[PDB]
Amino acid sequence: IAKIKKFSKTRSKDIFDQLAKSLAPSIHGHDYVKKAILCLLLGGVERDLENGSHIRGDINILLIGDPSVAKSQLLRYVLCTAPRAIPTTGRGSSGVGLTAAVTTDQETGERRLEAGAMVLADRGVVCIDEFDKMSDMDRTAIHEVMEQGRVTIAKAGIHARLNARCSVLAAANPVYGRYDQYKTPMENIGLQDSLLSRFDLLFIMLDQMDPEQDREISDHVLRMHRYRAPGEQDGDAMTQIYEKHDNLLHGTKKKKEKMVSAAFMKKYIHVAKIIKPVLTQESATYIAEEYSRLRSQDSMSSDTARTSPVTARTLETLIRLATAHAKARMSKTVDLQDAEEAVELVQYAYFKK
Amino acid sequence: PQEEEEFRRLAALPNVYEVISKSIAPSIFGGTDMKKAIACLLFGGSRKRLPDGLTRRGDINLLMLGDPGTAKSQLLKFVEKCSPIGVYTSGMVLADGGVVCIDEFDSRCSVLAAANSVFGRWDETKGEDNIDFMPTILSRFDMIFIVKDEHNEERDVMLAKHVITLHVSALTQTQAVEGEIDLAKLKKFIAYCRVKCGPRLSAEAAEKLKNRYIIMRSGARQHERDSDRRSSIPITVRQLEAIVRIAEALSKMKLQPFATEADVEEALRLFQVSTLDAA
Repeated sequence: IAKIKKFSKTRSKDIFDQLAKSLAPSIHGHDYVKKAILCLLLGGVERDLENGSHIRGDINILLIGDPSVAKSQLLRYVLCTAPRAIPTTGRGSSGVGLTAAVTTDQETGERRLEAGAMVLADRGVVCIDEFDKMSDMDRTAIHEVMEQGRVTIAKAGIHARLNARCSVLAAANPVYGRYDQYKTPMENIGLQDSLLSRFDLLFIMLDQMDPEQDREISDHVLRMHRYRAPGEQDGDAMTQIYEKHDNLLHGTKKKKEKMVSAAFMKKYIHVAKIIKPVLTQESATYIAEEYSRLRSQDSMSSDTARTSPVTARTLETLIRLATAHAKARMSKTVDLQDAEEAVELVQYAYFKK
Repeated sequence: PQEEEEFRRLAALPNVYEVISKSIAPSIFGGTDMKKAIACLLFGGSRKRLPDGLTRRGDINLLMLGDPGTAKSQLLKFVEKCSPIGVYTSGMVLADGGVVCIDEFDSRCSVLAAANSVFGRWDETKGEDNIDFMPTILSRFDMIFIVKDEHNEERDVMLAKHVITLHVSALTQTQAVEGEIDLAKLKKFIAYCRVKCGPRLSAEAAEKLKNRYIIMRSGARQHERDSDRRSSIPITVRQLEAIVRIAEALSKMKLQPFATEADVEEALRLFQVSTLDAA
């Protein structure tokens, strides 16, 4: 408790930068993806009104890119770190697996409800690899969960409603196998407008073979490969806030900075998720003006194209990302930079040249 | 127990590689590089686990492209016969650590695939667009070989003479040409080598392969940029892993605990001759 408070007070604005930086040392680059994963771990705020209407507080992110850009590694890492993480591949689980079903018990003759994949994963993370291979029917089934976080089931003799408030990670490959630079993102993604709109963030990853980028990636992979766990004999077959520095894991250049330990990061994430932020009036007008600029950017798009349509859900996405960023640092109110970070994320994700 | 001494004596020779290569389909004329690749595929690499729980493939996958009549099905049948575990398909669970041969390409299993040209016969002038498989599925294969009907009058005469000699002397005698190993003995030797031990690379060989991989990636970049066209056979870290596996298999063939630079050089030469010529 004391260590968490000391780290929060000393590192005031550096919490969100450091947690994203120290999210996955084994994976190089993709700072925006790490920030989005951190926002998912922090989560939004679920609001219930007097009339009983429910507003979703979860975020949906879809990752599309070329093969071998360390996407499955991120999914596996999130599965390991998340408390309630369930992996469901594209064709591994159908609508029956994802959505709870009704089975008639022969012993008593009554009908009982058996929970589906999403029903069990309440307030958790669901990772879906090869989402492009998934059929449209499963997408429509997942649409209800992504919209209202609930599943309605009605079979003669019984009817009930189950909660499905969950966040989803999806990784998919382009229709052509490799992302086409010349062709528009709409053709490469090959998904319906409703599915993209229900998704909150879209990330496109490119395997740019720059000499420096290739050299850095190769050096990082080679350093990780040559690393061996201490205390183990060579050739044998088989909590501090800052992690102990290693000559191979970190490097001589990275001696100036240290990475956060996994256990302390998990405890801080849990404490932050407990925290309930409150939106301020100053940020509301700024967010509204930026949303109006985003909607009016159609005449200012220049030669850049849009990956996803901008709808009313984007404003809710902006508010939810601001709430997650406010959860990143222990506070009570929403500041200007809190919304600016979300706006920068939206600018990076939505527009591509 | 005596077969242990026999295998140790056989593997201690300086010419085990050549004997094994000659033992792979002595009936088929030519294809020495293909026979060596088939042999090292049969020996295979070694799988390694990690503390994080991730696993890396210890099996090699190969792809063959060529005109009909290049004796591909015969090679697949010979591989299926020689391997301790072998499955032959026309295009996985029952095979564990064995070799699966797939014809008409258009779970710890090694994959050996054969396929035909898109137009039926290879077109040299057109270059690319002769392969229908997407780059994503092509990247899984460690090496890709291209065979063309090299029409030489003297080569046709030699091929006919070899076929007729096999036909005539086949019923008369069934003996090894020059120290060829019997099928059962080779099978048992391969099984013993796979069961006994698996080698690992060294630091100097690692650095050499690192430099060669960087140079090859830069050259592939330059070729793609100059050609102004996307190559159907990209080069990634999986190619480096495949070369590492081939070098380990070459070291495994000699039962040495540590791989040498010669194995890495031979693996690099084979990878060049296959992929770079294919690409």
